[PDB]
Amino acid sequence: EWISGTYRKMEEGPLPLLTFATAPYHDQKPGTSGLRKKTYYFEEKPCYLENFIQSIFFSIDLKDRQGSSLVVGGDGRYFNKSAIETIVQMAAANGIGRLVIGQNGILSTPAVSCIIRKIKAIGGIILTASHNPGGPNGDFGIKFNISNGGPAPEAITDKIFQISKTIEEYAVCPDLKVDLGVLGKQQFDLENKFKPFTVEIVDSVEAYATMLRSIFDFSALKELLSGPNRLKIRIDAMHGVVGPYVKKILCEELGAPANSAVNCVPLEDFGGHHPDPNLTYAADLVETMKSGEHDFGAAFDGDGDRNMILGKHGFFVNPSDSVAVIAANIFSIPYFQQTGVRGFARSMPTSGALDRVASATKIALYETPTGWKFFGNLMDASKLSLCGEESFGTGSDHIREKDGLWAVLAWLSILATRKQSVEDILKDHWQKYGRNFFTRYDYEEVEAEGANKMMKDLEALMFDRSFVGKQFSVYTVEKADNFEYSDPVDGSISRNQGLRLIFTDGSRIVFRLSGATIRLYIDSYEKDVAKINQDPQVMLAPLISIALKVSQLQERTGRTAPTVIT
Ligand SMILES: O=P(O)(O)OC[C@H]1O[C@H](O)[C@H](O)[C@@H](O)[C@@H]1O
Ligand SMILES: [Zn+2]
Repeated sequence: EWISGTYRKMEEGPLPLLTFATAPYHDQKPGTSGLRKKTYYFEEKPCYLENFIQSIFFSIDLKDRQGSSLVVGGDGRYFNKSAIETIVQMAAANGIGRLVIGQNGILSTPAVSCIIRKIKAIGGIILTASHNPGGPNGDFGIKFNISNGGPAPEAITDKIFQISKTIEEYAVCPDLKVDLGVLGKQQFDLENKFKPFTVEIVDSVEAYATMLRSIFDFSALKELLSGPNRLKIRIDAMHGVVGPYVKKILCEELGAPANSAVNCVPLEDFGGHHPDPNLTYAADLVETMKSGEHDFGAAFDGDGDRNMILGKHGFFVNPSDSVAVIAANIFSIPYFQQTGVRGFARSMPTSGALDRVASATKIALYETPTGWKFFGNLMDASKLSLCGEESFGTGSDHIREKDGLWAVLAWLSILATRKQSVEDILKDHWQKYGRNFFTRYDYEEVEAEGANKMMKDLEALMFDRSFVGKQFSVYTVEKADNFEYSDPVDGSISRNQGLRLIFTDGSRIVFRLSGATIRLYIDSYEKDVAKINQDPQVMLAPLISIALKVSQLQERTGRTAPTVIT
């Protein structure tokens, strides 16, 4: 009862804010996707969570921290609610004015970016480990986003690591109890303070759904998905965070039947499976697609910034192609009608399918390294409209994070506009722009020094001029290098971003490391319409054999088959 909680709050009196001593850890360096460790790091190690959170607060200036608003939310994995409560008490003791938290701690990463930008927050804390499994024996992470809605840049994370390495005390309001399940405002009387502390529990879906309603034509979506002659879709949230979004948006508001969603209840362990959308970890989805009923399938990851796009009977549209089709039919979306195409971008290991659409029009295309920093740098400079990564990433400049459900609704808008099947659209695209046959082999969790030695010896073997011009079977080595990127907005230089083997026919073999994990990307272009409709595994097989033979991956890793194939 709300009245009982109010009376309790009144009788307890003001809540003291207290300083507690702590000892610093040494591995709290937040990388590209924040700080991710095993769950027991945050659940069992003393003050680990408090140390990192307090470091995040200290990385914010005091004038930026006093009275400001901070968004807090996560993907609903195990231990998220407890950590969120700790964040609420610490934030109460650290001068934060207001915390906007999604109901029950549920808030997808794109929803966090959107809310941050909407309410003019100083930033947000996202409790997610992305596609990594959850549970007491799973993983756990913390991302910090700044006032532009995007991930904190390297300077902020550097300050967080440096602060966390020497921190000796933190502040907390240990008697603050907050109910995450009831929407509305909860205020707390703080001791020795005159303003109360505010916690606003908002609907996890409302603001994000309003944003998408502004992005797309929900009338066309409604006519496409809700009719008796509806387009049969099957959306697999993988027990992740997009489930509630899938129902409130696709099912309720747009009229798709409730049978269209599956694995759409957020589970604290993601139902035992890895919340990673690909052909391996989402095999159940692709095998129900193999049956016959549905024309469109899609899968999401843990925090909702990734998507897998499937056609009828299991037809697979690889992400490198997905972003290119979206770019080729980009004006089927009202948002880009209002916006215009400011630029295209893709990560280097992503196939050059988008490049063909960029060159067909006259739109600048930026080949960035793996990561968000470069995409956000281009977006803030009004030079990037649509971007995509082979790691099942697709997004626009509407927010400062990638967005899986947004990409799905974009594919539904393109299907509604073109009135064709997914496979037919992909075939027409291949016949218009040529096909970029693409594959990626994931060799997960190998011995570290063996992989590093493979990359060093392979690198030295590549840099020799005895390598350039050698004919492999037939292909001819044109260039081999270690990818370097010069950022066109802040002059930053990123080196060692992937070993590249570019051939004279435009094909590429790329090696990268994510410990550790070996990632092998193969991209070969075909312009003849007679050859663009063959099994890519069969078309790329010579280049795969060249990659394994030149790298000697088997003889140094002992692996005879990749863990995942894309
Ligand atoms: O291959 P990795 O180093 O593990 O990075 C793979 C992916 O990690 C994150 O999800 C980033 O948001 C992506 O930009 C990146 O493609
Ligand atoms: Zn993710």
